[PDB]
Amino acid sequence: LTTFSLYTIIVLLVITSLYTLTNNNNKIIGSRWLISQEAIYDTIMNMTKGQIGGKNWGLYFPMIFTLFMFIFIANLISMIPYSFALSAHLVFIISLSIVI
Amino acid sequence: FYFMNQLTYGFLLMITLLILFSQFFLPMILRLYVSRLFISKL
Amino acid sequence: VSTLIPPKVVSSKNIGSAPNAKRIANVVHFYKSLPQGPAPAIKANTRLARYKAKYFDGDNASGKPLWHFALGIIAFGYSMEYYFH
Amino acid sequence: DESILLLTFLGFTGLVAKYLAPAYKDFADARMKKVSDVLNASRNKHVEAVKD
Amino acid sequence: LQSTLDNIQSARPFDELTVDDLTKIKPEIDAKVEEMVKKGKWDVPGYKDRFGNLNVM
Repeated sequence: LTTFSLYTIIVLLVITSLYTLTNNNNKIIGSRWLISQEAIYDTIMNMTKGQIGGKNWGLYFPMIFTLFMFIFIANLISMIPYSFALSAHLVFIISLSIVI
Repeated sequence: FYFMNQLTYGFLLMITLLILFSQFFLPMILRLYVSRLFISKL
Repeated sequence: VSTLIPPKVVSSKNIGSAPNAKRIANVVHFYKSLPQGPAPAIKANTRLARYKAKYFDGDNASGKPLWHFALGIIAFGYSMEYYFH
Repeated sequence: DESILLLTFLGFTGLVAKYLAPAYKDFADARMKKVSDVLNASRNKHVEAVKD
Repeated sequence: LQSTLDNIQSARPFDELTVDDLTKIKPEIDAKVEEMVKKGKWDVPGYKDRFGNLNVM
């Protein structure tokens, strides 16, 4: 087993812990834990609308979200002292960049 | 040593997060947008 | 030369005017809405729904579970310290 | 050694609970009250549009 | 319309309504949302004016 694969499990568990337990029973009013992902959605939306400017611009709006959030979450986990390096494996991250 | 380990489990989580966020977590908020605008416009 | 008749031509009028759309919209909007926060089901228990009810509703909404989750990582790797170093 | 870094983190989280969380409280409260205000006002407005 | 006014007075749970009830009262909701994802117009037009963008930038 790998502690880095366990870190990926922690990533997916926090990602579940950003929307699901966040949503107080599918309310219109958009509670305080939901305002976080609301603002993140809008600051990526207003970013990549004016960035690529396509007539069909939102089609790549999903991937730019999921390429953001992985890097946004994996650099909020090792911030805790007693951890191991998540994003500091240059092999994995540069491999991701080569894929992109 | 463990380039295969980190790379393979990372790619599996990449495919998971792409299909996951796309099918669930973005349009669950887009429904909130469309619902608020459909109440406000009536 | 004869009696003209526009007092009673509201029969096929009441589709064409513009607030008819808003009227038929919100007579549909108002019937199935629950009255006063009814059917709320304010308590549910699935061994962790109490955690959401105490922490993750609109009322409490304070960052403390993050704090708890912060301590969770403080709980996690340090024990792995005792497994490794 | 590494307990010094967690001690800095405890001081930082003390500063966060002192400083940031009431500001984000005010921010979320302002956005919440604004959304609830506009959402209730549109409903009352088309109530009066029915009354017209 | 008097019945609609009476229904309007007692049935406004305006800070606690579930969007699932809005999907249940309007399949137009899910129809427009699904067509919006299928075309990909993630921009919601007519939204920024009365509801703020609220982001950092």
